[PDB]
Amino acid sequence: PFDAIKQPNRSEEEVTQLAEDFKDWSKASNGWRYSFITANEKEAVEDFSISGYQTANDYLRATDTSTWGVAGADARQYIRTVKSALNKLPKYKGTAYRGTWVKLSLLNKLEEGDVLVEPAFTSTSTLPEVAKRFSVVHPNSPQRLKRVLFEVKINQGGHTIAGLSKEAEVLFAPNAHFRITQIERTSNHTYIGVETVKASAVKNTQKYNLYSGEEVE
Repeated sequence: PFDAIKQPNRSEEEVTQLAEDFKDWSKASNGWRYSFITANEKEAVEDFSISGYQTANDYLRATDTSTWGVAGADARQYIRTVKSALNKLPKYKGTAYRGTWVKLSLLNKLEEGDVLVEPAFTSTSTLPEVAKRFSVVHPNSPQRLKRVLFEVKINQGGHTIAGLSKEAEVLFAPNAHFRITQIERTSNHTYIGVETVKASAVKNTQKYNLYSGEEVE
C-alpha cells in the first residue's frame, strides 16, 4: 500500500522527462471541446499554477470576503473562467498525488468510506515527487496540523492542465469529493488513499470539509 509514495524520489532528469511526456500526451489528447476554449480561458489556466490559485483558493475558503472589494469580483470571474476552461480540457483518469496539512482533530475521526470535500480547487500531480514538495513546511496554526499525503484514484472530475502550463498537473473544480479507501497512520506519517466520487452519489456516510474539519450536511 502506498508503495509509490514510500519509495525514493526519482532523479530530476527522470522527473523532468516524465513531466514532458505528460505535457505531450495532454496536448495530443485535446478533443472537439478544446476548439471552443477562449483566449481568456487559456490565459487564466496558464496563470493558475503560478499565482492564480493562491487568491482563488483563499476566496473559496474564506468565511467572509467583505474586505475584498473589486478583488472579490475579479476572483469570482477568475474562478468561473478556470472552471469553464477545465471542462474543455482533456480528462485524466488513473492515479495522482497531493500533499496537504490537515487538522489532527479531523484526522482522528477519519475512517474508510468517509468523504472528504475540498472547498478550494484541488491540484494533484501524477508524480509523487511533486506532491511531496508542496507539503514540507509547517503553517502557523493554533490547532495541531499533520502532513498528509494522498494517493488519489481519479475516475472522474480531473482534467490535465499540463498542455497549457507544477509538473504533470491534474486539476479539479472546487468542492470535489473524495471517498477514503485506505488509511495508513504510523508515528512518522499519514497516508490516505481516496477515490473521486460524485457528490450526488454520496449516501449514508459522513462528509467532512478537508480544510475546516467541519462535518458537511
